[PDB]
Amino acid sequence: DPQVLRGSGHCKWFNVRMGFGFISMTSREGSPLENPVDVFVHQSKLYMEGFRSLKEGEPVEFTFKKSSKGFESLRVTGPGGNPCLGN
Amino acid sequence: QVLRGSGHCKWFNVRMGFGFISMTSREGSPLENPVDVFVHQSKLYMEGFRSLKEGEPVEFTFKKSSKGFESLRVTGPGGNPCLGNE
Amino acid sequence: QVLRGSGHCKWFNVRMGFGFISMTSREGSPLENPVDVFVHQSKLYMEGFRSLKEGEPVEFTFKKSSKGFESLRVTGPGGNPCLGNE
Amino acid sequence: VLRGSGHCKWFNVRMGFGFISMTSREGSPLENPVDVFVHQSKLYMEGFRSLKEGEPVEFTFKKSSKGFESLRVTGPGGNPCLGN
Amino acid sequence: VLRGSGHCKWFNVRMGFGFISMTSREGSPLENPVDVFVHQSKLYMEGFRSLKEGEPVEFTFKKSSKGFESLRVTGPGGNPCLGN
Amino acid sequence: DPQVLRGSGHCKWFNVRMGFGFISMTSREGSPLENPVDVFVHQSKLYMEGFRSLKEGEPVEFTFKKSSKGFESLRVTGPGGNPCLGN
Amino acid sequence: QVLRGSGHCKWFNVRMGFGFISMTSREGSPLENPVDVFVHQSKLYMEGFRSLKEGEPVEFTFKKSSKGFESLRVTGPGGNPCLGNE
Amino acid sequence: QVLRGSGHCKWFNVRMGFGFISMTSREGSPLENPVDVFVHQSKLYMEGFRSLKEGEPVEFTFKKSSKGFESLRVTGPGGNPCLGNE
RNA sequence: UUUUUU
RNA sequence: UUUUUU
Repeated sequence: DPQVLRGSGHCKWFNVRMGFGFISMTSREGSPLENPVDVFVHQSKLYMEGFRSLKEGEPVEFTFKKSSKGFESLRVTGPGGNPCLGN
Repeated sequence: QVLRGSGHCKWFNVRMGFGFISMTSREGSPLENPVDVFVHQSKLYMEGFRSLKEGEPVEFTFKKSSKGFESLRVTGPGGNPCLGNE
Repeated sequence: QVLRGSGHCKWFNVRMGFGFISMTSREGSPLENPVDVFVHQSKLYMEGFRSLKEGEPVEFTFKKSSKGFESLRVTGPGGNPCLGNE
Repeated sequence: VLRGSGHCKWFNVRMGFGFISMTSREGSPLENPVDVFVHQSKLYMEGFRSLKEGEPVEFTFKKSSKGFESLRVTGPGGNPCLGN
Repeated sequence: VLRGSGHCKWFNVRMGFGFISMTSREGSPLENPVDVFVHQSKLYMEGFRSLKEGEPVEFTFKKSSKGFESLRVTGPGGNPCLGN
Repeated sequence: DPQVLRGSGHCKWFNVRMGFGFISMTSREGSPLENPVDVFVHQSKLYMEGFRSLKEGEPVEFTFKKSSKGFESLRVTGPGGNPCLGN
Repeated sequence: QVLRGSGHCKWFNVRMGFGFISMTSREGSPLENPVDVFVHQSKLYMEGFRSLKEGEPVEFTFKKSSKGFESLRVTGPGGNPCLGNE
Repeated sequence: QVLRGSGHCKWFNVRMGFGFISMTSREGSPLENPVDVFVHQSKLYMEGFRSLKEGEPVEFTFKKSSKGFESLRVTGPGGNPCLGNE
C-alpha cells in the first residue's frame, strides 16, 4: 500500500462526552496549505496516557487517510511527536 | 431569534452517531454554496433509533459554534420525522 | 422533611452527569460562605438533555447525605426550567 | 504544575469520584487537610479505578471551578493506587 | 409462577445486584427469612434501579442455579420500588 | 411506501450480552415457507416489559424488511401479539 | 480437533460488531456451496478497532452452535491481521 | 493473609461479568454444605474472555467481605487456567 | 437493554 | 476513553 498521509494543524473542537472532534489541518506532507482541511479525530487515536482528549486550538501532528467522512486521523500527537496535552 | 435552515444529509456515521447536513437554504433564502452543519443523533426528531441517511432532506434549527455550525433540532420536510439509516 | 435552599451552579460536567451547587441561601436565610450540594443530572427540572451552566441560579430541595448534601430536585428561579450548557 | 500528597478522604464508586485530604502542598506539611476533588479517570492503576479510604496518594492538581482538582493520582513513589 | 414477599436484605450498586429476605412464600409467613437473589434489571421503577436496605418488596421468583432468583420486583401493591 | 412485510417463526438464538440474535422465519405473509429464512432481531425491537430477550425456540410473530443483513425485524411479539417471554 | 476453514467476509455490521463469513473451504477441502459462519468482533485478530470489510479474505477456526457455525478466531490469509471497515 | 479454598462454579453470568463459587473445601478441609463465594470476571485466571462454566472445579484465594466472601484470584485445579463458557 | 453516549 | 459489549 502507499504510505499513509501526514499533516499538522490544530484542534478545531473536541467533545469529550462524544469522544471525538475535528482537527484543522494547516500543513500536509510538510507543506503549508493555503486552505485548511478538516480531519476527523476519535479519542482512540490520541497519543497520551490517561483520559484522552484535545483542547481547542491545541497544536497537533498526525497521520490520516481519505474516507467517506472526508479525512480521518490514524494517530495524533503533539508537536515533535510528544503526547497530546488535552484539557 | 433562533437560526433556521434546510438542506440534505451530506453524510452520517451511524456507529458514532453524528454527521453533517449540507445546508442549501438559510433564514428563508437560498444559498448558492452549501454550508456544512454538524448534526448529532440526539438532535434528530424521530422515534426509535436516531440517525440520518445520506441525501435525505431535512429542515432544522442551528447555531454557530466552534464546530462551524451545529444543529439544535432536525426534522424532515414539513416537520416529518427523519428517516435514518438504522 | 426535605430541606430547601438556593444558590448557583458551582460546576457541572456532562460526561460525568453531575456537578455541585454552591448553596448561598438555606431555608430562606443568606449564607456568607457557600455550601457544596451535590447535583445529579437526573434531578434537574428541564426538557431534553439535562445540565447546568456555571453560575446559573437555582432553587432546590436537598437532604443530608453521608458525605455532605445531595439535591433531590433542582429548578431555576421561581420553579422555572434550569437553563443548562451541553 | 501543582503537586501535593495526602490520603483518600472518601470515594464513591457509583458516581466515580471522591475527595483526597491533601496533607502536604508542594512539599510543605499542612496543619489542616485541604479537600481535593478526584475523578476515577485520574487514578493511575490497572482495571477498575477506585481509592480506598485512607490510602496514601501523591498527585498533581490545579485550581478550577471544582476548588482543587486532581489531574493524575498515584500511590507513594509513583506506583499504582490500590483501590478497593 | 412462584411469588413471595419480604424486604431488601442488601444491595450493591457497583455490581447491580443484592438479596431480598423473603418472609412470606406464596402467602404463607416464614419463621425464618429465605435469601432471594435480585439483579437490578428485575426492579420495577423508573430511572436508576436499586433497593434500599429494609424496603418492603413483592416479587415473582424461580429456583435456578442461583438458589432462588427474583424475576420481577415491586414495592407493596405492585407499585414501584423506592431505591436509594 | 408499501406495507411492511410480516411473518412468524421461532427464535434461532439470542445472545443477551450482545443484545441480538436471529429468528428462523417459517411463515411469511400468512403462508408457510418450505425453506425457513433467518431474520435478524435486536433487543430494542422485542415487545415486552423489563429486560428484553428471546429464549431459543420461543415462538414469535414479527414485521420485517429487507436490508444488507438479509432481513431484519422491525417489531417482534409472541403468538397473538402477546409480549415475548424471553429467558 | 478444532475445526478450520477459509473464505471471505459476506457482510459485517460495524455498529453491532458482528457479521458472517462465507466459508468456501473447510478442513482442507473446497466447498461447492458456501456456508455461513457467524463472526463476532471479539474473535478478530487485528490491532485497534475490530471489524471486517465485505469481501475481505479470511482464515478461521470455528465450531457448531445454535447460530449454525460460529468463529473462534479469525485472521487474514496466512495469519495476517484482518483489515476491517473502521 | 488471604484465605484459601476450592470448589466449583455455582453460576456465572457473562453479561453481568460475575457469579458465585460454591466452596466445598476451605483451607484443605471438606465442607458438608457449600459456601457462597462471589467471583468477578476480573479475578479469573485465563486468556481471552473470562468466564466460568457451571460446575467447573476451581481453586481460589478469597477474603471476608461485608456481606460474605469474595474471591481474589481464581484458577482451575493445580493453578491451571479456568475453562469458561462464554 | 444501570451509556441523560439511542 | 469504570461496556471483560473494542
